[PDB]
Amino acid sequence: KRFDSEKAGDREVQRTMLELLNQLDGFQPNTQVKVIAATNRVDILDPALLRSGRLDRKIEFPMPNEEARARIMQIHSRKMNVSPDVNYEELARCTDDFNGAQCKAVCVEAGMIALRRGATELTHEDYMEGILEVQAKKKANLQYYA
Amino acid sequence: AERGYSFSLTTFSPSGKLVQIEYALAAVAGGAPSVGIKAANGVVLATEKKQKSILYDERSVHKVEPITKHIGLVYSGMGPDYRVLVHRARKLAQQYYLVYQEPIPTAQLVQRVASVMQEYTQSGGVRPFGVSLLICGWNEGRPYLFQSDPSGAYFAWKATAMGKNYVNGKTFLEKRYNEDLELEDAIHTAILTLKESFEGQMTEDNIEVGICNEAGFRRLTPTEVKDYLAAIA
Amino acid sequence: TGYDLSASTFSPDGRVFQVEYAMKAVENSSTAIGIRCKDGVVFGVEKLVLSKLYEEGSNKRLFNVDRHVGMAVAGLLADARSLADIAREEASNFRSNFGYNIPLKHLADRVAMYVHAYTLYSAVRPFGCSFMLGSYSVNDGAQLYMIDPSGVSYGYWGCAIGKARQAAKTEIEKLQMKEMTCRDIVKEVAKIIYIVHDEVKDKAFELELSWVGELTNGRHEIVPKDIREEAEKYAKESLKE
Amino acid sequence: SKMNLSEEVDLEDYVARPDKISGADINSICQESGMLAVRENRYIVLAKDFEKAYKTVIKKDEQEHEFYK
Amino acid sequence: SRGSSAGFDRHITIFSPEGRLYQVEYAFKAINQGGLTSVAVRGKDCAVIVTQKKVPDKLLDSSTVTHLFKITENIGCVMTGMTADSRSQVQRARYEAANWKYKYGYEIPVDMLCKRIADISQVYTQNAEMRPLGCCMILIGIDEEQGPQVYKCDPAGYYCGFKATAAGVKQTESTSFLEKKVKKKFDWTFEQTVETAITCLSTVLSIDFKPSEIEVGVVTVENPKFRILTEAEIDAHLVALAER
Amino acid sequence: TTIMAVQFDGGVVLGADSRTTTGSYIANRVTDKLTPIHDRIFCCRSGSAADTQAVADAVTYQLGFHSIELNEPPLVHTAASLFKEMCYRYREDLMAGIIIAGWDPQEGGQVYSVPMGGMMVRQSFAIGGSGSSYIYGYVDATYREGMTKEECLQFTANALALAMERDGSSGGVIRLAAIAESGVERQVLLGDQIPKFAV
Amino acid sequence: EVIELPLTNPELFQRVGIIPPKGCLLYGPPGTGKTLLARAVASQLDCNF
Amino acid sequence: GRLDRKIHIDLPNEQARLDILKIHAGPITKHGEIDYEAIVKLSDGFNGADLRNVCTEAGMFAIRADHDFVVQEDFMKAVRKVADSKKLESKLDYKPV
Amino acid sequence: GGDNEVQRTMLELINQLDGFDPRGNIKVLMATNRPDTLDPALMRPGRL
Ligand SMILES: Nc1ncnc2c1ncn2[C@@H]1O[C@H](COP(=O)(O)OP(=O)(O)OP(=O)(O)O)[C@@H](O)[C@H]1O
Ligand SMILES: [Mg+2]
Repeated sequence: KRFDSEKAGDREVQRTMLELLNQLDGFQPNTQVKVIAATNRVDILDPALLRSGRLDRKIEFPMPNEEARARIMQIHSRKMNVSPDVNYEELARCTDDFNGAQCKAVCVEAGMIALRRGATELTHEDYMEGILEVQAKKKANLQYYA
Repeated sequence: AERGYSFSLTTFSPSGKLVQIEYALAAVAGGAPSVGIKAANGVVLATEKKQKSILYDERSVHKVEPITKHIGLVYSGMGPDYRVLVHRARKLAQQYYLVYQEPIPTAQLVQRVASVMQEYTQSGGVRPFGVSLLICGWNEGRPYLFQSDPSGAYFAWKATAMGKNYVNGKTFLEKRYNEDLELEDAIHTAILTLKESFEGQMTEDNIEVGICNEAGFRRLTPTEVKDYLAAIA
Repeated sequence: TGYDLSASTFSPDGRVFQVEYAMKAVENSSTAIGIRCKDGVVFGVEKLVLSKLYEEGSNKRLFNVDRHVGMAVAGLLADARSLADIAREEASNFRSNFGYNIPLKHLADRVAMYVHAYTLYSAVRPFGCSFMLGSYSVNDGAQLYMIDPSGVSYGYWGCAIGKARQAAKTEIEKLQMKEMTCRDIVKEVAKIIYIVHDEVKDKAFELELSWVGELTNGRHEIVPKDIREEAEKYAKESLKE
Repeated sequence: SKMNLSEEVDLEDYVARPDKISGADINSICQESGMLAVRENRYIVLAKDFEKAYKTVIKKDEQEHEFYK
Repeated sequence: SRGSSAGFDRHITIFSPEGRLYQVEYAFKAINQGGLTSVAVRGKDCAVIVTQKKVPDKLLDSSTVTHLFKITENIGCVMTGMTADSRSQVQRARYEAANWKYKYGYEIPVDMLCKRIADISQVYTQNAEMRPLGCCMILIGIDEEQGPQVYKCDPAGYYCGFKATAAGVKQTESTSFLEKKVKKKFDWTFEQTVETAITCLSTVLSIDFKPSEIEVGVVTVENPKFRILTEAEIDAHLVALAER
Repeated sequence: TTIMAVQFDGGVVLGADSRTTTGSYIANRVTDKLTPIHDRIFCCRSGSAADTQAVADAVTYQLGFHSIELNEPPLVHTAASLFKEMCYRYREDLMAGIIIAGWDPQEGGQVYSVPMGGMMVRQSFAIGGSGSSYIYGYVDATYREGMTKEECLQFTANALALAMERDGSSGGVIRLAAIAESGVERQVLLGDQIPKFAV
Repeated sequence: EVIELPLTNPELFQRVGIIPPKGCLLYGPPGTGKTLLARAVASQLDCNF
Repeated sequence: GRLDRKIHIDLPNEQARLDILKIHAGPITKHGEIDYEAIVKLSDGFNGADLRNVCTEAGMFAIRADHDFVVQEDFMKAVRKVADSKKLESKLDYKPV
Repeated sequence: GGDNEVQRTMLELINQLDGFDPRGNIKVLMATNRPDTLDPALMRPGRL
């Protein structure tokens, strides 16, 4: 609600925001209805919508490390047939900066490479080409300067 | 550490203007009013001193500096940029005095101080200076009053104002200035034309006056100004 | 917007953002604790092993900046080794011109003042590296300073740096330390490390320790192997119990 | 004049000091100063009450201006 | 006009269309970022500095958190702002002071050692290459022919001579408390001054100190060395101000 | 010129004489060759009069800057090392016999000799100048380990008194200075106070 | 002093010769008790609210 | 004239923080919350409500460990936790009238 | 409030391809030419 310049402003979302701020405090405080709020850019929020009385305990989600990725890929594989070849320890270390959403996408892509090749099992080689696929990477066909 | 930028920040616009100098002239017009009045045997440089409590010590700084035995400055605008130009002027005067063994003429000093201010509209990684100097001096039998602008230009005047309300003061002076004044009004008439832009009560420690006759430039002691402030002298 | 692209830009708030970010690169490193007692200083680094392929006890985060001045770092390690050479170079020009081991009060103010010169210009990038200088002399006692990216130095009785900066400062506040011989502190350090480390966020760790105090005669070493083991046995026991 | 005065108000002090206030601000000063007398259980106002009343509502509105121009 | 942007003008130090330098109006907001306040009061025999000292932890040593610095033997000063910039400018003061003595042979006046701290700051204003330092020095010291003196120099350059000043978070609030005790006027003895300084800081923050919550720097004409008063001496004045 | 520094337990005792020759004409007959480098560290300048003055000033400049950055009373060994660095770099231009001696808060009184070359060495008593030659015996027989401040102020007087009878570049008054934890007690011997050995 | 006092005893202000103030503004950083303060006033003052 | 008073309610002070904590901490069963002075010393920037959080958090560690009471560490940890997120979670600016 | 209007529409598009909403079985093409501009939460797998 920091806008205030005298010509523009919006001043519409803001009001229906101040309605939310008087359902979490003022009058009788609501004690029979808990509130879970999710955002992915906590920095653009109004200080009056944080502090205590509103969002009290603030859970940060840290982007999975290596061990978590191994459990995240292994969680979306179970739905399908994978060889015992696969080595989740290695794949996890292979990816980096990946989210739960990207690890999820890997398995999706491996299965998609096993569908094209014409098999019914995921080998360790399919996951390797899925990682190359779901990982953002432009078509750099000059990568021959090693 | 660093190297420094190399590319000028004052640039031409599609108009044909140097926007940076145009703005630095608007800083000048925020500054404290200053008037200048060439007499016929002296020059008077008076200025509205700055203060905003009773805690300031109104004798620890001076808006009327001496550059040489025969030169003076006041300014209108940013106070830090004024201590830089007062200090490059005092050195210019000393190189001139070291080569010719002769006090630097006042036409000369303004023409050099101006070329320092011109260097900061065409040098790398600087902004122009934020002041207008009003340079008085009395050499070769005459008095002189000049004024250099952050542009670098300079104009000889017979009397002028700068700073805040310098359009009201140039009009007020246009009428009240009839040549052949004595040195003592230019003071009187000067102080009057500060008052046409000053709100409050003037006192001996609230304005600063400097004269500049054949005997040499000198700042007026607080006592001295209190007397001209009989508003009758 | 455009208040973070330069160290030379205050923001409207009132604070240089490029220095803020640097300090957050420290917070994403492993933890190092210092704790000064009455006759020495002991250092403790929580060095993670990220593979079994790195050689053991190698690529340390415990420098010798001078023959009586430890330096334990946290944060981006490349810039750390850079400071550790600027400091060695200062503590040599000081022995050259003044002829005696440089006093740690001064070596700190000089290494902070060098970090600070890097938050002023746009032509350089502020260091991503907080670090502690320990030292012992018989004319000044133990002293422990801590520098950070800002370019701030502060005397300390203990401190910590890195990703468990909060949890470790507790353990030292709940510890008497103006009364313990050097020998007793090392046990505490090991125990504190083990507590503040998460093996559910990291794999395993190697525990690095450094004397510098009355034991060694004003030199700075790494703790001998035998005393290091004793401090790891007494630390597994306080996690059992 | 419609309220009780001091022996010495020196309203001339409070006319010089500031340099921008409204006909409402003024009327608010006097309301405040008087209201300080009601706290102090004094019949009339005093020369101190009218000085804190002026700093309460006027000097509050007077902020920082940069002192290097 | 009215605050418009010239494109670049809030990222370097060049004039706005208004006639101001947004980059320096920001560097003042750094001084208040510190969170400390310092008062300085001039007497007729002595000048006093009193600073709030805030030790956040039990870990920090308390004797190496100070804000009072010895520049000469006859010049102390108090630093408010970003602690890094501060120490960087104190180092630079000491250098000038001792460079002065080396070139002219009579140790430096308090007047000029500010004028030079002021002019170094001014360069950082005029170039685009760097920001200005985010701190604010207040020097005090006895002059050999004008009594004691107090000077304060800002991030922009502008520096002035005072009878009582403050700087930091409660910089407005203090100067309203002080100017009342200046238009009344006293004898201003040594015990008068220290009294006016501590009671100003103590009321504008509402603390009512312990000897360990302020550090008091003082310089008398009888003894022109710059002392920092220990906790023993500070407490003598605090329980004397609790009586009166 | 002759300069002399002796070490006793509380502190040190410097002693010089006043006479700047310029060939065989005497230029200044009451010269002060006991220069304060700090508050309790003195140097005795001998050799080229203009070279020493420059060096002394230059060390004061660094040493005083150096003590305010540590907030500690500098050591004598420090103000020695700074003359050492100075006289060795410019050992072509200069020609400066120095004798730094002062009282330290953590090593006692000390005396350091820094002769023409830029060597540096600590000594119980040192002795330098052009007239020093003539008193190496007297000063080697008469000195005995352990003295009081009253046995030293009379010792150097006798030494510098012999060195003035024989040298031509020494004369005038004797300046002594006792430096102790207390302070500095400067005195001048002139006329009859100057011991006599005529025979 | 602006809600109760001159709602009970308006005469104290006529003796001074003024008129009680009409209206308060509570303002300040969030969470500091601005609503709790009015909650306390409403519990007590005893009149329409 | 339209609004006659500008009441500025400020962040709590040293005494204040203490009174608020004591108001909130009272109802908590305990064995002697004796270290209020470190709590007040750490809880800078805490507004009335953020001290209300601290007293709850101290409660939660107890419910987690399964005690029927809090201790002096529970309030020591809670101040460190709340104080981290309070600083993280966006900068609060003073808005003068 | 720069683009605060348009921005909020996007959050609705984002929100309906990833919220709770299982959603039927509808594929989605997006042809930009300036992918550098798309919001990261619009771009990551599981929505594109
Ligand atoms: N000064 C205080 N003293 C005691 N408790 C307080 C204080 N301030 C806040 N609290 C506690 O915090 C809770 C919420 O605070 P409150 O709603 O009063 O803040 P607010 O100023 O109304 O916030 P906002 O500015 O967002 O409206 C209250 O229920 C109360 O228990
Ligand atoms: Mg509310």
